Amino acid sequence: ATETQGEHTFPVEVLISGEELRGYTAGEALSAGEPVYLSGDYEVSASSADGGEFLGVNLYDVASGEPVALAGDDCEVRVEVSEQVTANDEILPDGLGTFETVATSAASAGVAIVQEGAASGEVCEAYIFAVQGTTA
Amino acid sequence: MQLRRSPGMRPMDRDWHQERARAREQAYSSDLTSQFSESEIVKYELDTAQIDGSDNPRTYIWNRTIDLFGMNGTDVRELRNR
Amino acid sequence: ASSTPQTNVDSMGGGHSYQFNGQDLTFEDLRDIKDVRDSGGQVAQLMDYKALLNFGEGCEIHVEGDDETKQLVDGEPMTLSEWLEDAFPHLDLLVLDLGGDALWYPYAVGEIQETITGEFKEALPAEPWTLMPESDAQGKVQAWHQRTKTHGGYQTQTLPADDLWHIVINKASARDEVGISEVLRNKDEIQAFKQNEAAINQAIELHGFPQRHVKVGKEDGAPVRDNDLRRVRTIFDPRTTDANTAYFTGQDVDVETLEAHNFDYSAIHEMDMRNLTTALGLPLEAGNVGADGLGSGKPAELRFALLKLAIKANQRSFSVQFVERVMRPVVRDYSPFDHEADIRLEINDPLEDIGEVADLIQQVGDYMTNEQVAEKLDLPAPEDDEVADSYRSPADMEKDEAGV
Amino acid sequence: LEDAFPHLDLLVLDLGGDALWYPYAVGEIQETITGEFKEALPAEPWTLMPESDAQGKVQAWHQRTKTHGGYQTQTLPADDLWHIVINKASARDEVGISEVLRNKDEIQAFKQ
Amino acid sequence: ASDEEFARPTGQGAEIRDDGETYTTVAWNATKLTEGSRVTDEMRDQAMVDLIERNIQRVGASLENGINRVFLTELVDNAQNNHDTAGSNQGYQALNSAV
Amino acid sequence: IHTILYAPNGQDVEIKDYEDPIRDITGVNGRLHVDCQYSQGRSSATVQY
Amino acid sequence: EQLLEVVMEGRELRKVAREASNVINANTRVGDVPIASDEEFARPTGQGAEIRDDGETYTTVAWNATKLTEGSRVTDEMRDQAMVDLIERNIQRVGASLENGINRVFLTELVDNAQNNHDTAGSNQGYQALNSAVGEVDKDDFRPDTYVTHPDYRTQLFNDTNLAYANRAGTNEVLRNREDAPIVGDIAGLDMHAAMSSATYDDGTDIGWSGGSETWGFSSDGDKGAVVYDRDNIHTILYAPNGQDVEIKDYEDPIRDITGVNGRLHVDCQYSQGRSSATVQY
Amino acid sequence: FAASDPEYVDTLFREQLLEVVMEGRELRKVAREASNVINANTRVGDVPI
Ligand SMILES: [K+]
Ligand SMILES: [Mg+2]
Ligand SMILES: [Mg+2]
Ligand SMILES: [Mg+2]
Ligand SMILES: [Mg+2]
Ligand SMILES: [Mg+2]
Ligand SMILES: [Mg+2]
Ligand SMILES: [Mg+2]
Ligand SMILES: [Mg+2]
Ligand SMILES: [Mg+2]
Ligand SMILES: [Mg+2]
Ligand SMILES: [Mg+2]
Repeated sequence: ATETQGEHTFPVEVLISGEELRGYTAGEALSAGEPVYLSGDYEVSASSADGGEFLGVNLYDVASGEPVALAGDDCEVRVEVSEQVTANDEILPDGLGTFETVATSAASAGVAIVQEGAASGEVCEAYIFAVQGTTA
Repeated sequence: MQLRRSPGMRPMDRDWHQERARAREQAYSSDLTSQFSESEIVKYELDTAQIDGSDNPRTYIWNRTIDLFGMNGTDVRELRNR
Repeated sequence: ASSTPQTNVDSMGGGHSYQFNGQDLTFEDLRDIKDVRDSGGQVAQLMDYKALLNFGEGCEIHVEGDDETKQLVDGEPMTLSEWLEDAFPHLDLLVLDLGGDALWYPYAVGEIQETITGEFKEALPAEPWTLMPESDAQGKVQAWHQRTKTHGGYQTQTLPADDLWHIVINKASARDEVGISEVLRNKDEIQAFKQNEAAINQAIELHGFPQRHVKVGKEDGAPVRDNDLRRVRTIFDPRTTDANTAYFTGQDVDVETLEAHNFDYSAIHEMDMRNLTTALGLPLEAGNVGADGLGSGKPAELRFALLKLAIKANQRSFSVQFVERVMRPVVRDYSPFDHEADIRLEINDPLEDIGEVADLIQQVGDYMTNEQVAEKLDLPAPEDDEVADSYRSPADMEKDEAGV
Repeated sequence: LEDAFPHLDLLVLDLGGDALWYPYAVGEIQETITGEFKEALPAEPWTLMPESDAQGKVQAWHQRTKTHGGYQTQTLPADDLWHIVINKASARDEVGISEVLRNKDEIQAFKQ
Repeated sequence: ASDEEFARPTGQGAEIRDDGETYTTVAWNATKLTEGSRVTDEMRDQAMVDLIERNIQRVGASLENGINRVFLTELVDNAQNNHDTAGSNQGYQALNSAV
Repeated sequence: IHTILYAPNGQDVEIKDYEDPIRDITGVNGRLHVDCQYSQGRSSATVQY
Repeated sequence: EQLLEVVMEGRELRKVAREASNVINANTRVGDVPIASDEEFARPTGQGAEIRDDGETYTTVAWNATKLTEGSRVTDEMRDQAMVDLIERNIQRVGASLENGINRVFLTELVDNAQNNHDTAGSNQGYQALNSAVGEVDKDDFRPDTYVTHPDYRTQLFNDTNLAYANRAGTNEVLRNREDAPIVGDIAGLDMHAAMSSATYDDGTDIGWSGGSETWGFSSDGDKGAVVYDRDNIHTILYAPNGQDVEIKDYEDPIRDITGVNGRLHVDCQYSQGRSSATVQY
Repeated sequence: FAASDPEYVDTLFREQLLEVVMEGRELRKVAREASNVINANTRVGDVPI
C-alpha cells in the first residue's frame, strides 16, 4: 500500500499507534498490511473471507517460513480497503489481502473500526478491536 | 512475568524459607488447619513443609506445673545419652 | 612475563559495555548530570565547593633538573618549565574547570588546538555531557561518540580516540578507563534530599502558621447553611481584619484556632544535610550544619586529616593524567624540548596554614636550605645558587658579607 | 626503583584499598615489546579467585568476567600473577578475608 | 532451577516473550543416627589397651558407616537413569554405556 | 548428590565421653543427623545385572 | 543461623557451533555469499579452430538471519527479597538460551542439508562408519575435517574395539578419558570433534520452532547420529545491531515496580557447499 | 510499520555481499608427479622400446 508525493511513491507505515506487536512464523509469503490468522502452532497465514480467521495485520513483507511481526487488538493501523468505507464502519478480512465492511460480507461482526473513510482500493485508518478464531 | 507469590517463584523468596522454618518450630502436630491461618497454609505452601511437631523445642523441654528440683527448662535431646 | 595483559577486564557484557550498572551512560544519563549541576540550590553549591577544595587553590609546574634543559627556543633562552608556563598561561582556570568536570561527570575530555601556523594554541576542553567513549574488550577507549543540540535537532558525530584526551578521577578499578559520575553514584541521596526539602517547604505552609476557624451555630441547635456562612465570613475576613480588631458576638459564635502544629524541620534539614555531605564525601560543616563535641581537639584533627587525604588522592590522580595525556604530547608535538623529561604538575593544598609553616621555619630553619625554605614558604628561590643552596638565612649571609 | 615505579603513591592507594575491601589485591607484571619492564598492572579482584593446594598455597588463579551475553572464564598459573593479603584468618592463610563480608551483618543492619 | 531452554525466532519490533527461570525444591529431613557403649572404671583401668579410645574409634566408625549407608541407599534408589546389562558386556562396556 | 549433615551444636559428629559417678561407668556416645538427596537424579545411572 | 544461600543448576546443553563452523559477523541482517562454478575439463580441439568459451559462472547463498529472543520479567518486591541475585540468574539463563538457539539453527542446517549419506544399516557403526562417511564426501571431491556427534553415537563409538583397546587405538586415552581423549578429535583425517546434545536438533516439538526434515539420534532404524563435514563450507552468520554478538538489555518499567532482562541475537546457518558433508545413519 | 529493515532493504542500505568468493568443487591433480613428464619437441612422435 502506497502514498504519492509529486512523481514519487512511498510505502505507507501500517502502524499509527499501539504497542500490541507480536511475533509468528509466516506459513506463506505475506505483504505488509495483509490480514492474517493462525494456521499452525505460532504460524500465521493470509485470512480468508467471512470471518473466523483474524489475529492481526502483517507489518512488513515476508517470505514463507520467516518471522513476521503482526499488529493486533488495541493497534491503530493504515490498511487498504476493497470497497468504499466511512468512519464508524466495521471492517474485516476480504480474502483478497484487503479489508471490506461487515455489511458487505456474509459475517455479522468485524475486527476493526474505520476511523477515517476511504474509496475502493486505497488506505483507510482503522482501529483493531477484536480477533476471530474457529468457534465451529 | 513473575510476582513473588507466583508458584514457580516461591523457592527464591527469603520469607518462604524463614516462615516455613518458623512454622516447623511453632507446630505441635501435622494438623495444619488447626494451628495455622488459611493464608499461611497457602502463602507458605505448608502442605509441602514437613510440619509434625518434631522440630518444636517445647516438645522436648520439661515444663511441669510444680518443680521442687529446678528440672523445668531441661531439654531431653541435650542429655548425656541423647 | 608478557608484553600484553592476560587478565580480562569485565567491561563488555554486549551493550555500550553493560547496561545494568554505572559503566554505561546514555546521553540522557549525561544530561541528567548536567540538569543536577544547572538546577542550582544546595546540591549544586556543595558539589561546586568540592571542586573548589580539590582544584581551586591553583597549581605549580616542576621539572626535575629543569636548569639542564636550557635551550634557545626562538633566539630567546628557556627551560622546559618556562616553555610550559608560556604554553599554559591560565592553567589554574583549566585545572579548576577540568577537575570540576572530572568530579561531576565520569571524565573530563578535550581536544588539542593549533594556531593556523601549526603552533600550539591550547588544550581545549569539550562539553562532557555531549560525549561518551566507546571502549574495547580490555577496557581501553577507541572512539568518542558526540550528540549536540542544533536548531532543535541533534547534530551527531563520532571521533577517534587519537586526537582527543580525557581524565578520570573516579575510577571503578585501576583498569577502568571510563570512570564513574559521583552524581549518578549518589542519585538516590540527591533525590532523598530534594524530596525532604519539598516536604518541609509544603509542611511549613500548611502547619507552620496558625489558621482561624470560626464555628457558627449552637451545638445540637439550628443548622447553618453555606449562604449563612458567607455573611459570617464577611465579618471575620482576614483580608479586612487588622492586628487590633475586636469582636462582639452572641453566645453561639466560637472563634477557634488551628494552632501551628510543631515539628522539628531543623532536625530534618540537619539529617538530610548529614546524609548528602557524607555521601558526597564533604565535611558536615560545608552544609552549614556542624556537630556537638566535634569542633575542637583530636576529633577535629581527624576529620580535617581525612579531608586533606581525600584531596591529595584526587589531586595526584588528576596531576599524573594531565601530565601523561596532555603536557607530554604537547611537548612532543609542538616543543623543541625532550618530552620524556620528569615533568610534575602539583596542585596547592587548600587548607594550608602559612602561620604553621612560619612557626616550623623558626623552629628548624637551621636544618633547611634557603631553597627548601623558599619552597615551603611559597616564594621564588634566591637568584644566586650558593644563596639558595646554603642553610644560614640570606639576610644572615648579607650581614656576614657586610662584616667584611 | 623510583624510575621503575614512577607513580607508586597511586598504585599503593589502589592496591591497599583493594586489599582492605576484598580478601586480596592481585595483578600482573607487564613488559614493553622490547621486554623492558613496563609496570605492575592490577587486576579486578572481584573477577578472580585463587585455587590452593593441600598446604594452602596458591597454585592457580581462576577468572570470570562479563562478556557479550554472559560470563567468560579462564585459568591462569600462579607463577606469573602476584597478590597481596592484608586481612588473614591465621599467619598460615594465603587467601585472606574480606572485611566487607566479615562485617556484612553490621552493614545490612546499618542500611536497614 | 529449571533446565536450560531454547530462545525463539521473533519478528523485528515484536514483543519478546517471557520464559524466565522457574524454581522447585528438594526437601531434606536429617535423621538422627546414634551409637553408644559403656565401660566400668575397673575395666578402663585394668585393660592393657585404652578402651575409651577404642570405644571412641568404634562410635566414630559406626557413625561413619551410618552416613555411608544413607548415602549409598539414596544414590542407588533415586538414580533416574539405568543401564541394564542383561547378563552381558558387564565390564568397561557397561561402564561406558552408563556414562 | 548431597550428603546433608546437621548438628544442633558444633559442625560434625558429636562424640560425648562422660562418667557417671553413681555407677562408676564411663559412657561413650555419639550422634549425627544425616540425610542424603540428589539435586539432579538425571545426573546418575545405575549399572544393572 | 542463616539458611542455605544456594541454588542447584538444571541441565546444561553442549554449545559448539561457534567453534564447529565458519562464523561470519555480518554487517547486515540479510546478505549473500558468492559461489563459483565447479572446475571443468579443457576440451579437445583441432589446429586453427576457434577456442570456445566456458568461463567461470557464479551464484550466491543468501543469508537471512532470524532474531532469536528470550526474556524475563520480575517484580522489584521479588528481586529485593531473593535468596540469590535473580537478575544475575536470569542474565545467565537468557545468555544460555541464545547460545542453545545458535546451536539449534546450526545443527538443523547441518543435518538436513548435507548432500551425502552413509547408511550403516546397523552393523559396523564405529570407526568404519566415520571412514565410510569421509569416503562419501571424498567421492564428491571435497575433503571433510570435522564431525558432529549425538550422545548415542558417542556411546557406540567408544565401545568400538578399534578405539577401546590400547593395542588398536595406539593409546589408552579413549579407555581412560572417553570424549576428552585427543584421538577422538583426530580420527579418519578429521581434526575436530564437536559433541552435540540430544535436544539441540529441531524436532518441531519446541514452542516457536518448526522442525527439520530428519530424526537426530542413533538408536532406531533411520536416525541420523553423526555428520562428517568440511568446517569451512558451513557458515554460521551472526548479526547484531549494537555490537558483534548477543546483546542483553535490562528493562525497567516506566510505572510499575517491574524489572526484566531480555536477550537477542540474529542468526542464520547455510552451507556454502552441501556436497562437502555426509550424515551417518543407523 | 515503524521504520524497519524489510521495508528499506534496498532504499536506506544495500545487503552485504561477502567479499570472499567460495570455491566450487576442485578435482585432485597428480599426473605431473605420478608419471614421467616428457617435454616433446613435436606434437607427434615415437619412443623406441
Ligand atoms: K463476499
Ligand atoms: Mg495506545
Ligand atoms: Mg486490547
Ligand atoms: Mg431545627
Ligand atoms: Mg523456548
Ligand atoms: Mg520455558
Ligand atoms: Mg542479497
Ligand atoms: Mg567464429
Ligand atoms: Mg562448462
Ligand atoms: Mg555425493
Ligand atoms: Mg581422567
Ligand atoms: Mg610415428
